[PDB]
Amino acid sequence: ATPCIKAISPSEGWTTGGATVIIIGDNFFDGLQVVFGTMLVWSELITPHAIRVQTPPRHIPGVVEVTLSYKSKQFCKGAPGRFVYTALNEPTIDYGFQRLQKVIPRHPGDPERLPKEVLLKRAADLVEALYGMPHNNQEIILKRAADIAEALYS
Amino acid sequence: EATPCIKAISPSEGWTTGGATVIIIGDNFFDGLQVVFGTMLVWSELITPHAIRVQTPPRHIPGVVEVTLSYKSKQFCKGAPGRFVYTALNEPTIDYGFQRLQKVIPRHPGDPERLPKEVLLKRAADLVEALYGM
Repeated sequence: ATPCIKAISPSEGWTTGGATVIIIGDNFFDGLQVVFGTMLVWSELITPHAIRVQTPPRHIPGVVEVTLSYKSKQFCKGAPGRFVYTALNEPTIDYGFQRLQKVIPRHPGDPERLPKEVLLKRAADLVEALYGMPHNNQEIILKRAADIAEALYS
Repeated sequence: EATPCIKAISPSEGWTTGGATVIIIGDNFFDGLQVVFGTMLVWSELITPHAIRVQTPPRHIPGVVEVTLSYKSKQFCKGAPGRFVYTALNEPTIDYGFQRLQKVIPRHPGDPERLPKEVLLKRAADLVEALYGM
């Protein structure tokens, strides 16, 4: 029997993506994929009734229908989930961390998920290391970072 | 028999300030089956026979708490409980990281004398991502 979607938690994320979401339904299995509108993402299989995905980025805020796909075949077109994308405005403590989890480099032999303290440590290291640079590298990095910031928050 | 159990918690972490929505994933749930965080009864709600929606309580102290289920004084999952981890913004480990960053973060026109933790993280991340390929 085919995979179905019964609930999505959370049912709402930032347009920048990267948010962990739990898809709850029936008949899930390994290698299944989740469709956010038209965007495919892969999913980690928790149990046959729960699947874990990371929200893909979307350039426009609003409702998207959520469906499932295996090997380019689509399920749930008749009973879709709904996920909502919102525009990110004010940064938050929780977002800053999710963000750091993605961008912070991992020394060999780390856990799959770095503890908040490590992130803050490594982050501190690299930002200090930037201050002691040829300035030619500094102007570029700061211009880059300013571009990144301008694109996420508006 | 049809005895309740917990395969996973999502997320498995939260702040001591509480309020987080968490999904409890397992088999054999039903209307009225209740969720316990240590010994406190948390607000729960059935989604399907396989997923319960809870909302975390505040906690005075960080640490791992065992999550169990219970119905009519009878208590399940004591053998192999779910484990939710509470962390606080004030663990020395965490607060140190923040101070370091507070001094290392560049200042723009119109900045407070101390930068909100959100701002430290935002800028930190932006600079760390920009450091790629370099």
